[PDB]
Amino acid sequence: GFIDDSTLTGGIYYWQRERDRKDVTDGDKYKTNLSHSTWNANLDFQSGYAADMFGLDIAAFTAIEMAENGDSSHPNEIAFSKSNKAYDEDWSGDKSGISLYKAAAKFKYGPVWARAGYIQPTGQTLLAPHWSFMPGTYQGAEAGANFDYGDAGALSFSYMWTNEYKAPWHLEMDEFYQNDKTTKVDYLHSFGAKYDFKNNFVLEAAFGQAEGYIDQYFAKASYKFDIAGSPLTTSYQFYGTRDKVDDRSVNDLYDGTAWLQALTFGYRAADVVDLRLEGTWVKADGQQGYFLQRMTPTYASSNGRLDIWWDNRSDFNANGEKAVFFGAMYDLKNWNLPGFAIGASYVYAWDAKPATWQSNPDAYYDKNRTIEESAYSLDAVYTIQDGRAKGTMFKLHFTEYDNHSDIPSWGGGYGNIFQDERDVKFMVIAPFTIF
Ligand SMILES: CCCCCCCCOCCOCCOCCOCCO
Ligand SMILES: [Mg+2]
Ligand SMILES: [Mg+2]
Ligand SMILES: [Mg+2]
Repeated sequence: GFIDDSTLTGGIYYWQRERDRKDVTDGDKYKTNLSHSTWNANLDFQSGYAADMFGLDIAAFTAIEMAENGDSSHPNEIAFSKSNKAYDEDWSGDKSGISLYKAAAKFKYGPVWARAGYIQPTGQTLLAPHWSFMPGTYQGAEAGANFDYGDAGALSFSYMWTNEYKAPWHLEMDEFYQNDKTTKVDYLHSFGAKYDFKNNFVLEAAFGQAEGYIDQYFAKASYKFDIAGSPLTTSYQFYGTRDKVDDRSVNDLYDGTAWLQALTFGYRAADVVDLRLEGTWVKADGQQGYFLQRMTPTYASSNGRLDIWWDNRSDFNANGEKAVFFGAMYDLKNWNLPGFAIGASYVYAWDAKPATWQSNPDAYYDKNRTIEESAYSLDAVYTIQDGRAKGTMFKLHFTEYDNHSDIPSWGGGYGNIFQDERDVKFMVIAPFTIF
């Protein structure tokens, strides 16, 4: 029951990074952009259900700075921002702290479930937290249902409503606003569904809104089949967004519907190497000039579901842009190094356009330009196989990112693109169980 089925788990985390970026307004100096060493640690209590109907979850984490270079930018998203509320953010520093990231009543009744309080989305909608080591947190509620039809498939759906949020690098919640940071968005809500036909074919879709401002869409089809005894997995994904401000004010983001479509393939070869081939295509006409999967435009103010992630620094999400990604991860078990893996990946993207109009354009703004970007990354991972520290993981990731233009960072009507970088991340993740 509620006591007997309780669990208490957590982890200790270590992160060290060095990233530099080209300033094409001072020669082309690769200047320090991030340089810090930071710890996290968390405790997560999840109760059982009294009478199979009522429970409680409570979880908290701390972040402790260890080193930071004076030229490191802020916030680094592993420590806490010195600005506790997202809409106060002024980019001037980072700090240590303790955050309550889960605190919720949970309910079950037949096929129905619900959660309320300080929560993460967990069902079928398109709301989502940001993830660092730990997730961001919404103030609100979600309810959903699950119906199993045996071999004929299974249906799930849910609805969530929220009026405040905090990213994992913010110690306090803030409300929602339009692009101007002052016109109120009273709530975000979303409804979605999933149908699993139990033949490896699965459909998902969802709709969301930011009150008075943005309508958001999500749809995904996936399928897998065996090729030579091993599954090839495929998916088609659609993300869309439309706004309700088209007067050419600061709050006017998109002309028409903006969207991102994607195709993915995955396959494990010779039972030893995981291969990925993926591509994306974006349309984002209007003042902003890039696609967002979240329903509020300001950095850190909320997040939305996005199943595409290439860990190659850029978002590759500019108006018109096409991108293709290839990744390989090689399991070294047959060299008798079980738990050891090495990888490499590459991206090439073309046809990236800027915003279609600008109110105070800069020297470099050219409505009809197109640009390109590319990147490649290397990866090394080791997970402890047995003993006291079984499952503790060490990871090293290197990216080299190349902007194929001379436009300075964030300039030219390309408001989400920055300049060439080199990035190195080292992390350690050490989970534990108390009971
Ligand atoms: C201009 C709309 C484009 C939508 C693209 C297709 C996305 C497929 O999934 C969307 C599922 O959403 C269902 C719509 O929900 C109701 C919308 O109407 C509500 C008020 O306008
Ligand atoms: Mg295989
Ligand atoms: Mg081999
Ligand atoms: Mg370059």
